[PDB]
Amino acid sequence: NAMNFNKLKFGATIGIIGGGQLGKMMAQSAQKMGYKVVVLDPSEDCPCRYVAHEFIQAKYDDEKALNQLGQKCDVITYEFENISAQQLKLLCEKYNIPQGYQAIQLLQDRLTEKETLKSAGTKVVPFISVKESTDIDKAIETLGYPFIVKTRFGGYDGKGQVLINNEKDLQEGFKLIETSECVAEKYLNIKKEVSLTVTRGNNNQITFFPLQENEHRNQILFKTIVPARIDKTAEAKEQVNKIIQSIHFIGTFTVEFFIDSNNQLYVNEIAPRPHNSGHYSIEACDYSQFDTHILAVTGQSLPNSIELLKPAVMMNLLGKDLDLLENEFNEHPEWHLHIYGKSERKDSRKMGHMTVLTNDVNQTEQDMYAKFE
Amino acid sequence: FNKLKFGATIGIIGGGQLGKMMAQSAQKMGYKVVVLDPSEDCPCRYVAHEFIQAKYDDEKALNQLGQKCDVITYEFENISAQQLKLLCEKYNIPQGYQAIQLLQDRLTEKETLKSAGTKVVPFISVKESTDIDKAIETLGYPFIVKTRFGGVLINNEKDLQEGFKLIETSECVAEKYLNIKKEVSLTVTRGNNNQITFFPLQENEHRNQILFKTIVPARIDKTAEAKEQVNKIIQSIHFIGTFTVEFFIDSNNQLYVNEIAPRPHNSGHYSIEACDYSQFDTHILAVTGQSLPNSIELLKPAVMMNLLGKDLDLLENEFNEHPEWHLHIYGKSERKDSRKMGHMTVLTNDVNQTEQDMYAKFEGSN
Ligand SMILES: Nc1ncnc2c1ncn2[C@@H]1O[C@H](COP(=O)(O)OP(=O)(O)O)[C@@H](O)[C@H]1O
Ligand SMILES: Nc1ncnc2c1ncn2[C@@H]1O[C@H](COP(=O)(O)OP(=O)(O)O)[C@@H](O)[C@H]1O
Ligand SMILES: [Mg+2]
Ligand SMILES: [Mg+2]
Repeated sequence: NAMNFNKLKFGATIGIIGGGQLGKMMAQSAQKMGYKVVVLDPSEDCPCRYVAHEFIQAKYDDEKALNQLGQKCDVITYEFENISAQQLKLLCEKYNIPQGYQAIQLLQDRLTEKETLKSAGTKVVPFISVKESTDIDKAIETLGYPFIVKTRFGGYDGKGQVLINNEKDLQEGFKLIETSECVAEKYLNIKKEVSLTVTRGNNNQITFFPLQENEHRNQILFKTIVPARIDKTAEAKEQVNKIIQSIHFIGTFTVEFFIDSNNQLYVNEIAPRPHNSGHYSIEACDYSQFDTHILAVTGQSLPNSIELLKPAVMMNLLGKDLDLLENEFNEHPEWHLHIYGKSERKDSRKMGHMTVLTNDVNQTEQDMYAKFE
Repeated sequence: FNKLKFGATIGIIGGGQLGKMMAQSAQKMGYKVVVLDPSEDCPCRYVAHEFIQAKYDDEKALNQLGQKCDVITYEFENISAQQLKLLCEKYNIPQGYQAIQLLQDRLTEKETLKSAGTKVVPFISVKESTDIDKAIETLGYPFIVKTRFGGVLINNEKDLQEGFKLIETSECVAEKYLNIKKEVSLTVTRGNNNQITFFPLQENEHRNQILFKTIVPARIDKTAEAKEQVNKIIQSIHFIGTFTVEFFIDSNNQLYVNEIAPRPHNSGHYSIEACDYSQFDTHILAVTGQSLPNSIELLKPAVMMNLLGKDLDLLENEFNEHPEWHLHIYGKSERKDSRKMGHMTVLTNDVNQTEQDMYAKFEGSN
């Protein structure tokens, strides 16, 4: 893992593994700054396809295609934790990927993620591994009711989790563990969730975006408010500083946190990428999480601080939100609508987002509650 | 007037940096983009769903663009008035032809600006050799003689011959040479239903006739007067989308309309980082029939510098050290000393200090 790495000048080519909306927004920043973009994704309808100079259609495990990507690019970054750590290690060894493979390897798997966090001395939710039927006996013992079982590999947006309140829930849990190795952790009484988006670049440079406050609905990110209405910035940074001694990050990554009914901070999970809770920074900050991602990865200097120019309330737009709202869009320029361009609408698929700049966050928050039902 | 929803297709005539920045907003907002341009190296090419490579006069390519698109816009004055008129009548082109047509002819520009009641620089037509006489009577020294079509100072007697030489086969328009204290521009967007939204007044400095520096907020208080002029212009000339009016302020503080661009303009690029909406975001809204915001907010003051080829030659090796320059590099492959290759927008809480830093920084390139 190089502390110092290639400084790439405009005109160089950036490779992106993954063409979802995160890749798309990375590629829009990259093209604005004068970098060329090659993007790799299995789907020919991927949102990033028409903001790339070149599109390589292939699966994320496809070694020939990943090598072709490396042959075309001066730096390679990734948009989602999809890829196998083993494939990515091979690629880091042959091409320029300052992000390395450690972040991905370790954060792919919930157990390894939890272990690392505890071992870095961060405040983690008490946790235990459960791959078998009997290991749940240990979880009832070692954590107590309530507690929650999560798949350790597949999970995104609330999927692959079973909340276990009483023993009349164990039935639904066994049904998940019989199909996938899992982890269990205490179910907390959470009053707020926050996250801290960060960028790390050349020669140990680091920058922090404003702390963001996150409400979920059906375990999917629903609403992000910035600045977070609870003061946890300093404690959040302390945890990041611990995390950074144990896992190599370059470019943007995001740490999600829980705060107790008793105002206690725990690290929940880390995304080694730009993150849904950072999208607001496009309109609200003097740099977005994608701008700094490109700066970092191409080995440029990072700004020392990020300014929030105006506070903001960002709403995700799932397919069902479009069903409800799309006919109102045209009368609401203050929604700053982002529509990713995905061709197949589904009720829970993230189809876009909206960012409402506001001087009165609490009011705007009300406005949005009424709007989303 | 077609109100278009995300998933509709927007055609852009011209694929330079202006069309590129339109396409990026369009794609951000979920519109598809088709771009037409004669160069395969055009900067807009790889932010478009489709690319049509053709001259702006190629009637069949234009028809192909029309057939593929739900609305068409132009990024620049690249197409002829009569040809655009035909296109406007067959396809959905909200910007119309009226503004383009008027502007390809300095005398009718001048005369309809005068008809409209705006403060235009006093001018006269110089058709014949005998007319310069009529000019030196009404305007006097100094005045300047410009070609009526397409697109030559006269201080005294000695420049007279050089001017008689242009009037000789090439009909002209003559105008007072003012002593210019400041230049400013007002970028505006006009949408469906008479909605009109103003960007912060911009103060512009040119060097060698190319835009050099734009400062916002303009350091001369002419907002209200500039707005009054735009409101008058809007009565005689049809705009939809973003357009820009450039003004002169003379040494006695008199405001004059200089020229109009019926499209996003170089002096508005700072709005990408400095305002809540950019001039490209509001152009896409206007053109697709969406509501416009009622005001544009300046979130932080900005000094924007153009990056010509000679400025890249000077400065490119220090870009890495200055994230606070917010570099845009258009991606044109052939660098030329005077060609616009990019720009930089410096957000700042002290424009005067930043302006001095920029003068020092750009000094080695002129
Ligand atoms: N231990 C817990 N206690 C209380 N709520 C939790 C806990 N773990 C998860 N949740 C709720 O579920 C949401 C999603 O959990 P997470 O592990 O981040 O899943 P994913 O990776 O799929 O987003 C969290 O934002 C939180 O609101
Ligand atoms: N009356 C005038 N007094 C002084 N300069 C003038 C006058 N009229 C035109 N000019 C010159 O011509 C230029 C305006 O036309 P042009 O450069 O084509 O448009 P733009 O304002 O976009 O640069 C100015 O740079 C100015 O030097
Ligand atoms: Mg989560
Ligand atoms: Mg000028």
